[PDB]
Amino acid sequence: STVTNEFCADHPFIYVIRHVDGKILFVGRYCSPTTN
Amino acid sequence: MDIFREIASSMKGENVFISPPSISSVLTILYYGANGSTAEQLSKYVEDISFKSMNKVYGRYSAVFKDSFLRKIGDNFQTVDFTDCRTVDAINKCVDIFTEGKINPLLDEPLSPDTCLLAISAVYFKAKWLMPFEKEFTSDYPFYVSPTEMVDVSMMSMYGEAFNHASVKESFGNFSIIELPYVGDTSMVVILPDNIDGLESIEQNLTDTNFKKWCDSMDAMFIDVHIPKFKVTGSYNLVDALVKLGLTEVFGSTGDYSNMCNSDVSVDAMIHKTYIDVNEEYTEAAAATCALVADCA
Repeated sequence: STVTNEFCADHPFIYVIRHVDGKILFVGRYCSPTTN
Repeated sequence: MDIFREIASSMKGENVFISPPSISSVLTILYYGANGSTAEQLSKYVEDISFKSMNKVYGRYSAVFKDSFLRKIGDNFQTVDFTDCRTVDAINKCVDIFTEGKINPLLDEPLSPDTCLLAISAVYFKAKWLMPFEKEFTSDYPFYVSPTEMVDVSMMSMYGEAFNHASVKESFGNFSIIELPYVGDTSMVVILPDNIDGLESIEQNLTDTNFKKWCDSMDAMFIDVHIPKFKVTGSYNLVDALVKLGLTEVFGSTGDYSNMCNSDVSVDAMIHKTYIDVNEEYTEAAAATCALVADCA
């Protein structure tokens, strides 16, 4: 199914910073918050 | 992302953030000085106003280098005395100002006199969102660390704008993928499992090939976005991960770098430090990578 009206990232996700052409600059995983 | 997967798989439960080009650019330095098997293993990794990178190579002054190695490295070479500790401070200060204070200090231990060469890479990124999140909408929401473990996070919200997006169905998990653009030509693509706990199997299939297929399929759609405002710094020893990936003739004794130095040198460490700040106004990130080559006397 999957959402497509709401993107609620309230659970682990992967994020990728990239150049529009397609070169990947950074890749990360968000598992939980840090500090406060 | 080959390296990302390794590091991620070996730190289950932990936030992870790395800069593949930074790592790749140090491995390439090493490539330039490697011969044979070491060279073959490393070759598999030889590869704007928002993204800047720089490589520096520091050589032990009393060492004698191969011109080829130096030809391939260019004006990024410099001779120094690893003995004097001001040396570590000068290197850090340099990485520190280039990363706008985000990677400081890159080097944590007074280098060893056993050291022959330091190949360092640093990268920096900062860009405003094409469309800023309004602080007015930022508020605390529960974040699911696990299905029944809830933790408070400051969540950013952006309503009723349109973004490139795709609902992806895959044998390894279904997920939503969105692209959040930055002023300029870069963007942040976010992959959200439909299952509160489904990141791992998708992570396990995060491939350059797959990732592009997913991006190719995205279309503009209206969708409301809620994402955490966050800051993270990471520090990783990449050796184990890289060995597990097939770089078994690269670190330690078995390292062959006779196309770099005369003597017998070995690469005994490779650190990657990173930083990222995602807020309603912009995203700021940095990373620096260092491989330390020793064994010469």
